[PDB]
Amino acid sequence: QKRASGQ
Amino acid sequence: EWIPETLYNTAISAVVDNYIRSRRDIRSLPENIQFDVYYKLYQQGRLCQLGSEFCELEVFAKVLRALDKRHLLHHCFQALMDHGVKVASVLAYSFSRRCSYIAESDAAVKEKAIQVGFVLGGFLSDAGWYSDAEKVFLSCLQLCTLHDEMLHWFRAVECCVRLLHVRNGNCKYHLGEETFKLAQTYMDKLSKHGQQANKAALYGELCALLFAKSHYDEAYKWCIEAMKEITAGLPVKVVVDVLRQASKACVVKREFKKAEQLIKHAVYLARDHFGSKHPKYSDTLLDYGFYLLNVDNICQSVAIYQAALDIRQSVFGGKNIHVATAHEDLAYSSYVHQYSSGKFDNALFHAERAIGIITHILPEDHLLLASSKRVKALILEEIAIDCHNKETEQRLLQEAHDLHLSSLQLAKKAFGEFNVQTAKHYGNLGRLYQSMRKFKEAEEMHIKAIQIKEQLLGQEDYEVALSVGHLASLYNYDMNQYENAEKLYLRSIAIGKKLFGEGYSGLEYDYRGLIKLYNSIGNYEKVFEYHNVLSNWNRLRDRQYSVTDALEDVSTSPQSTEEVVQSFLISQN
Amino acid sequence: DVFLMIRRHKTTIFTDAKESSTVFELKRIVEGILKRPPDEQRLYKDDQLLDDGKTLGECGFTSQTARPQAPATVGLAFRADDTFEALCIEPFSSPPELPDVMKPQ
Amino acid sequence: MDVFLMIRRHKTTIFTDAKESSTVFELKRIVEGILKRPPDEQRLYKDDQLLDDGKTLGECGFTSQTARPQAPATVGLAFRADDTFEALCIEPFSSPP
Amino acid sequence: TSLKPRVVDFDETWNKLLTTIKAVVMLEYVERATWNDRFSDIYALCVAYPEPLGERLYTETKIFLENHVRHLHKRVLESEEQVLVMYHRYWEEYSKGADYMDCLYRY
Amino acid sequence: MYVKLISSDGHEFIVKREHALTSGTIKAMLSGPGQFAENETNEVNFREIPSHVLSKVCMYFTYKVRYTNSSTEIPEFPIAPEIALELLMAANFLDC
Amino acid sequence: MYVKLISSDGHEFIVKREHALTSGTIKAMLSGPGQFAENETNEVNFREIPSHVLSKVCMYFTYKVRYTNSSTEIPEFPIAPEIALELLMAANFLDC
Ligand SMILES: [Zn+2]
Repeated sequence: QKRASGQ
Repeated sequence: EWIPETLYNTAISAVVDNYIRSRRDIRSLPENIQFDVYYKLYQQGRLCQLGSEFCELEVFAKVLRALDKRHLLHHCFQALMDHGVKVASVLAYSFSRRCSYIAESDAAVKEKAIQVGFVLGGFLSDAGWYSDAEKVFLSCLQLCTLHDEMLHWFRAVECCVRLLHVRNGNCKYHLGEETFKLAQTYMDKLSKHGQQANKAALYGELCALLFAKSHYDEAYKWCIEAMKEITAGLPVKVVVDVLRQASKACVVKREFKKAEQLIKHAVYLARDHFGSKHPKYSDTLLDYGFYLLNVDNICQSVAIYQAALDIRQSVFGGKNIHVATAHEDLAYSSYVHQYSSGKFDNALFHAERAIGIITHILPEDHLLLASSKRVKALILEEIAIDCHNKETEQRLLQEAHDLHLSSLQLAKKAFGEFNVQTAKHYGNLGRLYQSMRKFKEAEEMHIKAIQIKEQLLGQEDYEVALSVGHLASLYNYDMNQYENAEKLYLRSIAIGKKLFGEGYSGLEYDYRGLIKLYNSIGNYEKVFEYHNVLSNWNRLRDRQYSVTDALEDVSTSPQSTEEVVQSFLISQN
Repeated sequence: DVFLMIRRHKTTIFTDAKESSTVFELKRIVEGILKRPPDEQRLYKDDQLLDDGKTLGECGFTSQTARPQAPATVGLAFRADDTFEALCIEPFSSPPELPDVMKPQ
Repeated sequence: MDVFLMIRRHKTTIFTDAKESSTVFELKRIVEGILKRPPDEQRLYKDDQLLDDGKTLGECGFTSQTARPQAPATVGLAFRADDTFEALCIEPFSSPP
Repeated sequence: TSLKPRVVDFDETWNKLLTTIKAVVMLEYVERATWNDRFSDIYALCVAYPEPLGERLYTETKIFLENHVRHLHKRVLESEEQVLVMYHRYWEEYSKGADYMDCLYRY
Repeated sequence: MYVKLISSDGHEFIVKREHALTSGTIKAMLSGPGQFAENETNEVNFREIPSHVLSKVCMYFTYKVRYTNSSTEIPEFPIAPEIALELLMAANFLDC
Repeated sequence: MYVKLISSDGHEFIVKREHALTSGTIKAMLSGPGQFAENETNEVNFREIPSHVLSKVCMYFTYKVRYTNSSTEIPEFPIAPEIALELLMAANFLDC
């Protein structure tokens, strides 16, 4: 994936 | 073996089948018998006959005295609210009406009304009807603020302690500070008479209030105050509440070493006195799952929430705010756990259940939606990315955008423009606009989130780290800005390794993006050494896959009360 | 602003007086109602002569305990000819006592 | 097969059980072992009608399907002051409200 | 009467209860009918009206048992050089009384 | 072996002790100073249980003892609706 | 400016005329042949309304008139449960 998990 | 039924349970069925012709005489029965007739009415499915007798306050006061069979009473009450009859509001209004009449009465009648109000408000707050438990507790306070005597200050400060719990849970944070000020005024009035009430519960409720408004600096100070105020004679429920709120305040200031001890002791106390099938044990389980999710122990956090939700679906019933909070907490934990796997089937099912309950029992302009919605608005995003279609992707991203806008509007109306929850919503919107290919809007939202969060939290806080990680992912993968992405990735990596060590899960999502960055810009030595770093990270990640269940990790009597409290207090120096 | 029920035998004068106003104005307001001079009448807050000099707030007629919802009663006698009579304030009536459903019967 | 009886004499409402093939003399034996009276001292009154000291409970007039333990068949009983065999005085239990 | 909740006064009922309970402990003879009526007294106290007197009954039983054990302690301590034998007989009496009061207080 | 459950109307309800011990309260009443093992039968005076409900309690004692651990189909105890509420109060007090 | 609301028992609830016209039925009774100013106060007979409920009616008159167009939050009128039904029929008859 590109970005981290949604906060 | 076919054991014949007890004459008690056989006569109960005969009484229920003859309910209409013997309804008046049932109210003149012992409390243990009278509750069992109503529980048999619920079991037989005759809710309308049962609900027409739980609407009366005095009849419901006797079934509230059966403290043993309260787990059955909660389930009957939740069945009645799902039935259609609004017994929670009817009982609250009946108590307030019958309460305004005996304001001028004698001390014995007012004492009886105060006790009935405490048991009824405690039931309605335990069941989750905070908008209806507030009226009962408001009427109890109105009785207490009539005669300026000795015991009335104690009962009024107890009322104001219970008003914070039914206002923090109802997201009435504007009235929470006023209620705390009134309670502190009454404690000062007590102190003027040489008597000091125990302030642990009030300070724990205020810590919950300040954590809810994202005031972690003040929440940590007030939980320190609450833990200093814990004595040996406190009830188990009060010390459990204080311990779990102090754990939630410690984990959000990233004092994980103290938060783990506080929440493990809270879970141990909840499992001892209350059991494994109690609402308070489920509350401690939710706070334990919050701890485990914040400390990159997500796989155990999912199982902890799954254990927490299964208690709330058994003690309570269907459309309940406690079951809804368990669903929205489990939906987010399953989301973060299955983020890499992509199996957002249970997470979406749990997030949809949470919204399907909160919308039914709360107004559309309520703050508790802003959590549930955004959780769905995360999962709906990741399903949109995983889906190969463009039509379904566009529809899901538009739905997630509507949900994120609604949640951001709710958070702005409740807290303000400069709150940490608003910063979280801005970061989520930035991620979504990155997914929606609106790169300029994503950059603006992420910059707004950084500007709001940097001043509120620490300069090198964990939330700032993950948000600069999101912004670096946007700059690297999408906006092809190859220097700002580099510096933000380095910041995120540094904060992650400073806080969680080398086992932080966001480290891989930073390293892969940074390797892609360097492959885009060159410096193959950097690429080689970061491949080595990623291999080492994978090694430490597979080594730390012990994932032993945290339910038995709290063990049996590892320490005791005023030892975890004492350790937490002495560690503050 | 204090609200009262000046009952004498069976009448019940529903008057409103200022909190700061004295008992003499309370006796004089009956001049426009029963047309008898304030000299030949005295008030009674549960067997308590209410003299002209002392104010309504001094004799316990606070606005909290004599709100319009439940005004505070005050007795009265009209001296007959020269000697005052006892408080013959008759009770209103007995409302039908609804049985308690929790009473065992 | 088991047959349950609710022998009654005045206030006494002695409960007992005996097989279908059991004899009335066995009920006399039970009453002797409980009420301390010889078998000739009492004669059972099945449905206010005299019962012979011999015979058996199977053809007496009640069986298992009509003398179940959850609804026993009442049986009268009376004694004598050596003569005239004073009549049974079974009173009703009470009036259910 | 009947097995229903009723307005029962705790004072005289508890006094009648105590005149039996003091003899239930320490193995003193009580009439069988009295012992059987004390069960109805316990039930009537426990399901009393308006408020059940189970809390008051439990508190009074705790106070009485504390006073009785204190009196037994004083009688044991005031006797010396024979403390073991009379303590053992007191313990046997109090153990039988505890079992019989658990039987009596079963409701 | 045959306890004498005396009701509030003076009715004696002589029944086997094995059956009567199925209720905890009768077992408690027969334990302690109220044992009194005289001539094999000892009375249990119920000062507040009527005869019309104590008869049903004794019939339930026989019903429950005879149907212990029985795989045969167990019919419901025939509690008349006119005495269902009293018997329930006599099923909590007696713990039967 | 005062009216004498005589109840059925004989209690003469002398209330201000501005308060009495809150109820439509009293305003109608004080119109026509009923507005004849006998003495100074118009004696209104209420042979069907007892005193224990007419007192509550007059209290409601002095409550609504005082608390009309109130800026602050208004407290509910205290109606006792035993009076509530009789004061329900008196509120309908008086149209207040
Ligand atoms: Zn219904």
